[PDB]
Amino acid sequence: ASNFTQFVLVDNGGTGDVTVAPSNFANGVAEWISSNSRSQAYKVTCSVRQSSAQNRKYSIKVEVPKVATQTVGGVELPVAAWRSYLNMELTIPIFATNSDCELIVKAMQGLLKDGNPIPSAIAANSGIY
Amino acid sequence: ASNFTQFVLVDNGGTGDVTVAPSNFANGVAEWISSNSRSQAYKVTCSVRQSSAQNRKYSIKVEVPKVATQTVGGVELPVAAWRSYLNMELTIPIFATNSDCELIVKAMQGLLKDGNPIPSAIAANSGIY
Amino acid sequence: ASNFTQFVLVDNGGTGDVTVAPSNFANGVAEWISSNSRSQAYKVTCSVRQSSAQNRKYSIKVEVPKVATQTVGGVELPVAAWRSYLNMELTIPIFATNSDCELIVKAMQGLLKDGNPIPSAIAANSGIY
Amino acid sequence: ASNFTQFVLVDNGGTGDVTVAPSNFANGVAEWISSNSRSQAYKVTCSVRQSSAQNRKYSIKVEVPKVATQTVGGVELPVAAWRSYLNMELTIPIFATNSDCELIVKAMQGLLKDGNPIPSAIAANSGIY
Amino acid sequence: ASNFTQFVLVDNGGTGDVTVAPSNFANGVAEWISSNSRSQAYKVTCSVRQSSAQNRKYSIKVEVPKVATQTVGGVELPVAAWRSYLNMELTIPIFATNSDCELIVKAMQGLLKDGNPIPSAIAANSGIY
Amino acid sequence: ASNFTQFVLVDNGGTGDVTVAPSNFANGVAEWISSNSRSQAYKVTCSVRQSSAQNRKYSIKVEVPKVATQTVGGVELPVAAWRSYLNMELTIPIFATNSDCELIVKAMQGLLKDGNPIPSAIAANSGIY
RNA sequence: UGAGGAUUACCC
RNA sequence: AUGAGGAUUACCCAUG
RNA sequence: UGAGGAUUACCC
RNA sequence: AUGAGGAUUACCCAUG
Repeated sequence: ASNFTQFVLVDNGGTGDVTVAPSNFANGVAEWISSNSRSQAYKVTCSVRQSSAQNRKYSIKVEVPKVATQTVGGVELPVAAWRSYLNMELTIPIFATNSDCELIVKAMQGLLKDGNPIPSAIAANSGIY
Repeated sequence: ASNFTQFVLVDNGGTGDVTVAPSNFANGVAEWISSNSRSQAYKVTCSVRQSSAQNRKYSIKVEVPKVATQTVGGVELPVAAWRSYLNMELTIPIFATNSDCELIVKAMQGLLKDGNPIPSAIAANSGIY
Repeated sequence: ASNFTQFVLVDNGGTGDVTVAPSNFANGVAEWISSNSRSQAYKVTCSVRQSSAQNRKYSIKVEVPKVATQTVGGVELPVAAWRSYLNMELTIPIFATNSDCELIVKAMQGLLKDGNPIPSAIAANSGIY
Repeated sequence: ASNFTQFVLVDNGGTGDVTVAPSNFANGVAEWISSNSRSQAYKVTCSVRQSSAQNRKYSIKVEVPKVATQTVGGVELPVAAWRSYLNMELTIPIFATNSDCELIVKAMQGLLKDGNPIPSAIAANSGIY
Repeated sequence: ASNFTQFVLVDNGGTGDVTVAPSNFANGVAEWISSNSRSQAYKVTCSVRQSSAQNRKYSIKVEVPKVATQTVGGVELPVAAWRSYLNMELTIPIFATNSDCELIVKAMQGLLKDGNPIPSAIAANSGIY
Repeated sequence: ASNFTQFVLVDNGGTGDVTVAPSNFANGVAEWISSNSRSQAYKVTCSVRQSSAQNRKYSIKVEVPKVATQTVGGVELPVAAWRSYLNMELTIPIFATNSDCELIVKAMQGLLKDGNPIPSAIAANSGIY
């Protein structure tokens, strides 16, 4: 094992899939970046800490760039026009079983599944109504 | 459209699925809960707001019950030993088109996809190694 | 669904029934008013809040007007001679099941049923004795 | 008349009905309790007073036990996890005739009638949406 | 029941119609935004308040963008070249019945009906002459 | 050619229609008043001005009276029991072509079209819910 | 500028 | 939070 | 209140 | 620790 492996972050059906690979584990923050210049790369970071005596907390962050080429000083540089940031924090009691943990993972997958309320609102630039 | 509808939060293949239904809309914050007491319910809330001049931001919260050894309908204390909390914040620059927003949703689904590093660490009560 | 619907507040057997319709949900306070000028309308408001970590509290208010026409400045205005106010607050533990909640609703219905002590005292302008 | 009599608080169709009977009259505050320990009893109290020069006011309180997972006759702590509290205040201007007062009672019954918004939100552990 | 829904702001036959969907109802201010980049979106907000003892006051706001692409340093972004701002306040005494309100609404639709002096001055970059 | 003419403010079929005729165009403020007693008349005013270097700004005002008879000392006079006041400001940058202005006009007519959220809240003495 | 008020081209 | 505290009723009071 | 301004629920 | 607090995103704020 080693769950520190690369995965496809944006599955565009085999063509133009954005895959992210392990790139740093310094300070206990696991990082994954796409194969781009660091200025245009996608980024995922994960870290877990025993926040309380009875909790463990996972901090996950994803950065999705909008790439561009910018003329700075008459010279062109690979750049990100902007970035979208996902910041998630999951707090799990120490009493949670592995099957209890699997229930949390399934709830997060269902939440974001296509056609469900939230992924729909997001993709359409609206709120829930 | 009208996205404020009931959906399957935990998919257990049609039998024993957890469905979550609209339960509150006070202040534009959409809420969905499962058919349980509130101490044992699966809960989801969502809201969008323009956080600043350049960004809009979604606040999505999920509460998941510890199910192993649970007494249905019972009084289970302390509350913290029996619940997991997910808190997601998605910041999106005002320039993101619907297409841009569709890619952000894909990035979120890929991150949580089965077999990928993050949902595997979580499901196995682990960190990255 | 959407439980935010109109209902008959005063059932006068089909003729002169006072029905109340959804009219505002600003600030998370659901409101219903009868089809009258705002000065003569019946009003119902409901709001729920997690008052404690372990309670939820519902605040319900009903205003029953005694309508009149008042000559003010030589001109006649639709007005309410007076108003009767019902203020109710229900505190429910988070541990209460849906069936536990149904028991509370049945107790409130039985309390006010015709012929029972309390609705009798009220309608006769007396106390319990 | 003489309205201080026993009545059915929870109607379960003749079988398993909860009847509440007079239990105290200290200070003109009528009390009715079910046949249980006081920690598990259904309790109702009522009193009228002229709150001010223009109004009379009824204070009606109801305590309902959490029944799911209850141990009959047992010591259940904390007390707050096992009980719901209803507190109603009805303010009525001194000009209200018996007829006016009969309409106020109808407004109260309509509000709590089955299928109407409020008792449906309560029974389903919900707010308005 | 709900009136906080999607609606056609600009009716361009049945194609090129501008639809504005619910986005946020924080602090009694309902907001509606059109789809795609928030930067190029149409925006509508609305709120009511009891301005004084006898008046209720509505505040409606509409923003019509002039869609354009901004190019700076080779990096292009979707922007609104400029925006028009409509601001309206409608004061209504509490004595107005539903019939009075319907008439106020007809007066507003009449003012802006095609061919009438006001909508004709505006559509032509003109004043009254 | 002239747009300072008579027009139907309230279209009530073809009978009971409220027509407002030109009355005064002093100081760049065009005024229109309905017939009969000025005390019970509908009033519409309009003016444009270059609010800033890039903007032109329209100020429109409408008054809908509640017709009534005032009786004081036996002397009765035709009055408006009260009035509703509509006030709108429309800011338009000088870069707007005639086509841009026509779209602004369509957005205004769309907002108030029958059945849409806003004209429906108003005609019903309501807010957004 | 103001989801500031109004006896509504007034006032804060 | 509490009040058989008040109201002109989504406001105010007192106590803690 | 304002035929006060605005980068528009801000400001005067 | 908490925030439908903010960000230029493993940083900052406020409260407790």
